[PDB]
Amino acid sequence: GVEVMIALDISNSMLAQDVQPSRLEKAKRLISKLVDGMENDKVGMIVFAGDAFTQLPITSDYISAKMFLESISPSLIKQGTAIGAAINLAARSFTPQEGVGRAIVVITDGENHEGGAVAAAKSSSSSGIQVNVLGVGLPDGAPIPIEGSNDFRRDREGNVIVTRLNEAMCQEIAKEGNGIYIRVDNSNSAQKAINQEINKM
Ligand SMILES: [Ca+2]
Repeated sequence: GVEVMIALDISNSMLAQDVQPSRLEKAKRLISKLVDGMENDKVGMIVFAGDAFTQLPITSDYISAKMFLESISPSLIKQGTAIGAAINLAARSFTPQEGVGRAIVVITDGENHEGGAVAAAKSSSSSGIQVNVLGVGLPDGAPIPIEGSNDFRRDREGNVIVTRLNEAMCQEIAKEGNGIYIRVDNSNSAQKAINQEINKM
């Protein structure tokens, strides 16, 4: 068995709907598939935007993990995007259990704002903790819809924000984390590939 810490981006850009039904909802279904495909592993979950928090400590209760997905609330996280902080928190969140594989799975559009994500991945992998990245979204660009509104999120100048999958950043994080990068399209297929990479730990 391997210990797997999910780090899920719940920042505002994840509400973009360039992938159906949104980046966040696609990510939630991927996590659900991922845990339903576990047998011997343990799983935990961190959510992050401007800061990172552990919702679910590492556990054998896969079903509990699925339940946390239903209550995810981007309305209730500091705003922003802090992948490095999430990796750092994840790296310190595994059990001391002797000789067990440890893997971090970051799920994000990679629109990182802060620096240090690559350095965090390097630190993690140096210590033996693999960092994988599942990129959700498209590189083209989509706006961010506001629930109960016909409008989209705007910047300080009043223009519509366009958010894009930052593939280069996600790929570099996975590389330095000794892990894999997958651009998520078929969530069931992405799930198999990540389980396949994890099952070498
Ligand atoms: Ca973001």
